[PDB]
Amino acid sequence: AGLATIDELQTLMSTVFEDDALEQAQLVLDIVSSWARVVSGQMWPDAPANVPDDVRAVVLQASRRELKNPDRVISRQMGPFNVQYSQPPDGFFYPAELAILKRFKRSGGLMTVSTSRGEEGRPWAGKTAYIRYGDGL
Amino acid sequence: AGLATIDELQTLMSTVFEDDALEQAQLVLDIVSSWARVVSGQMWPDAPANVPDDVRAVVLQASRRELKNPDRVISRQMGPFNVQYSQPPDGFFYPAELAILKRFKRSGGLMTVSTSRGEEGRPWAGKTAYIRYGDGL
Amino acid sequence: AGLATIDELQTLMSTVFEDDALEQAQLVLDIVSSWARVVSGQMWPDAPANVPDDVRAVVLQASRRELKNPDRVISRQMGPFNVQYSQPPDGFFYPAELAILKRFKRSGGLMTVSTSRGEEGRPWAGKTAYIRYGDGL
Amino acid sequence: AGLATIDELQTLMSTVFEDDALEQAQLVLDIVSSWARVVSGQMWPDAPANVPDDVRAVVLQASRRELKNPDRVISRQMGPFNVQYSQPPDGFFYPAELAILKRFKRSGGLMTVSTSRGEEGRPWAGKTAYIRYGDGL
Amino acid sequence: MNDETLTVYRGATDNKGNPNKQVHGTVKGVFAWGPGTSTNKFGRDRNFKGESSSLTAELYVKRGADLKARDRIRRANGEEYSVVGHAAWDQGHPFDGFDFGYMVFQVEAVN
Amino acid sequence: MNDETLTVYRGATDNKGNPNKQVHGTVKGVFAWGPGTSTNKFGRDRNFKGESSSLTAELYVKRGADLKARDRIRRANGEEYSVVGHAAWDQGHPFDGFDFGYMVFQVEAVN
Amino acid sequence: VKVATGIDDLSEDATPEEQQRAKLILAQDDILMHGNHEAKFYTLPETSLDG
Amino acid sequence: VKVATGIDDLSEDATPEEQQRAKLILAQDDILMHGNHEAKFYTLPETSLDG
Repeated sequence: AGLATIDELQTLMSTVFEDDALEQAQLVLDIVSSWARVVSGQMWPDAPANVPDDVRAVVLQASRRELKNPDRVISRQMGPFNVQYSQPPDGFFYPAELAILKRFKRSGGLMTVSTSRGEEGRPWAGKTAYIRYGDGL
Repeated sequence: AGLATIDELQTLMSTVFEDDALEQAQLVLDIVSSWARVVSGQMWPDAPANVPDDVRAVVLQASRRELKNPDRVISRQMGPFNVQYSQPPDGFFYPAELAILKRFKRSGGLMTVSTSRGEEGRPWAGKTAYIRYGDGL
Repeated sequence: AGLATIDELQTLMSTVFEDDALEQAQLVLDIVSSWARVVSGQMWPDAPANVPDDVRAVVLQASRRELKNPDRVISRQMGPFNVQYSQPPDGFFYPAELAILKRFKRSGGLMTVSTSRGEEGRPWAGKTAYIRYGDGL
Repeated sequence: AGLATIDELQTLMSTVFEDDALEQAQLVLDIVSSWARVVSGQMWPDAPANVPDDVRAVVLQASRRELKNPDRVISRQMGPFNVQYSQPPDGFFYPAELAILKRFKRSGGLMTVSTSRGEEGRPWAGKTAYIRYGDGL
Repeated sequence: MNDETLTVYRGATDNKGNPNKQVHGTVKGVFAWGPGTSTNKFGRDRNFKGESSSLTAELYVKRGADLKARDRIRRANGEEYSVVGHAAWDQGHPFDGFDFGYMVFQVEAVN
Repeated sequence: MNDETLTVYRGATDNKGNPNKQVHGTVKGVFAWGPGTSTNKFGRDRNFKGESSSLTAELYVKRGADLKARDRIRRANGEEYSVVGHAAWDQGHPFDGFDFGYMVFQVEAVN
Repeated sequence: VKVATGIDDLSEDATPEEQQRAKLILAQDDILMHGNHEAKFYTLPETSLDG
Repeated sequence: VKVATGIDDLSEDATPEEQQRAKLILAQDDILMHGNHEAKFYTLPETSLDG
């Protein structure tokens, strides 16, 4: 249940995955979708149906990065050919993509943990030794 | 529903997209439009009609960057030919382009989250034990 | 509605734009004009008529930079020919050009956002229970 | 009891482990699973059944990194072929992958250690010399 | 990319030596006049009663293109070249399998 | 690695000069068309009534492979090469004894 | 005035109307936290009122 | 207000309802700790109330 269909990935990469290249791409899409679900905190039940457009964009970009550069190289040389890549993301998403995914969290990402001193608390204490004198209503 | 038409992108890039290049360019334009909608916070109903000119400019620039350099290289060499690119943007837009998009948010980007102490609040307390003595108006 | 005419750009670049290059140059001029309008905050109604000279200069320089170096390279080498460019501007304008465009903003760029505590305010309160005794003037 | 099956690793790597390459891959997967179990603090009883998707993704990525680059090289040059890998992770997981694994800890990773002054404590002291005078209930 | 359209002439020399070359079609490739920051030098036979020069260059073309050895190519400039040898670096990266997408053809100027 | 399957032909030329070459098996090796950022140039005899070209390249193969000198190799592309000389750098690092795991063969194009 | 910088912006999904103010609970026991290590929390001083 | 920055976010596994507030015990003897060395713990000052 990937957040983006394999057809969108094929259109973005201008390729057609065939034979074993299709299962690898599907697994990469599922991995990126799981990472996006964990980071954003929104477990989309219908993964391809109600997924937002920007979430699909982030998932597609991360999947393309993982498929084209799985080993995260910085340079490649083969004879007269050469290519130098930028610094890869720490995980799957660049900080801008992480900010896009994290937009579903409320209060601007501020989370609070409630602390306790270990004491249970008995608000009814003091009122226990109470005897009813009167009519009774 | 891209924020800029494919014809504007073709004019800017001085090219014509045919067959698979057209669908890839349209997908890239839609992705950039979704990112711009998220960043600016404005969901334009009619994407090509009432989109502002600067938003179209930012979307076109980001789409051209994504189409010409999808893998985000810094340098590539092939025989006697060599080119070195500047540092790619963190996501899709450079900080100036992010500032242009963020111009639709009011108060200069200042946002406030209201906090609560968890207490419900009963302003009517103390007034409950009230008996009406008099004529009654 | 560009801030600078295409003839001025042709004179500055010492070139003549033909088909598939006149349209691209016009689009670049319009894009830079929209960016300048957004940055300066002055929507010039008659774009080529009453535009200031320095605004035209900024637009022309930015358009020339965009047309000659659209992909923002740092270096380019082909055989025995090499060229090394300076660091490109963050968006379209260098900080001096941004300062020139911002000269139309008042108070040296200082802006104040008025805040409120959420209370409506009833100045007429207290004067409501007022009965007029006397002649009445 | 690896957290991810060898079939998922084969699909991700688009290979088929045979003979000795299968036992090495299984050992690497088990090692990465032990690292993940220790870091996350969750000892999954059924390793492939109830393991979360993101944990599977992290384990698969770490196993692929360990199998493809066991000796953690930065560069490698054989004749006209060269490659330059980015900085390897400190252990098995990058900081983002460590954050993903640490999501199962509560209170945002904050842990408190209770201290003592070495004194035992006798709350019953003072009440020891107590003689019951009265009816006795 | 910039590229350059060329006119390919594919044929097979029979047993008697008659060149049967006909227009196979077109191909787009990037000419390289040197292996780096220099240019290849034109050579002369010095025993030919003429002014013909010989040059060897390179043609970077996309992998899987419709160009082969012994396939004459004519540019729009009128220059004619003969593709000598097979394609070079028509392979993935040995360490990864990365496809740079281009293979270099050695071309000898024949005009 | 990416590698490439090749068909080896091992045999011994007898005293009368009759080549006796038969399919010995297969070997996987990486073809290098140059020692670095350049390509080896094809050459011609100029005295042969034909269009045959000469080329020398390298074949990086794992140490201990089933390949020797005077052992013709044919690729799946139909190209045939003759392995000339022994393997090079089939030795551990002098300082440490480290094994890079690969030895380079010199191959001359025979087609 | 409690001030937060470097927090994850673009949140609340294009902040709507119809309440939507979850009113983050900040009591005496709560510890305010943010994942980003570049985020800064501080307060702006207030006027004395004695003058 | 006790403030923590640089802590491990994404925790509590998509923070649910039905209690789930373990209410981390922070008494006088407890020492609050975090594994990350980039984490910062500090407090925001409070109003004087004398004015």
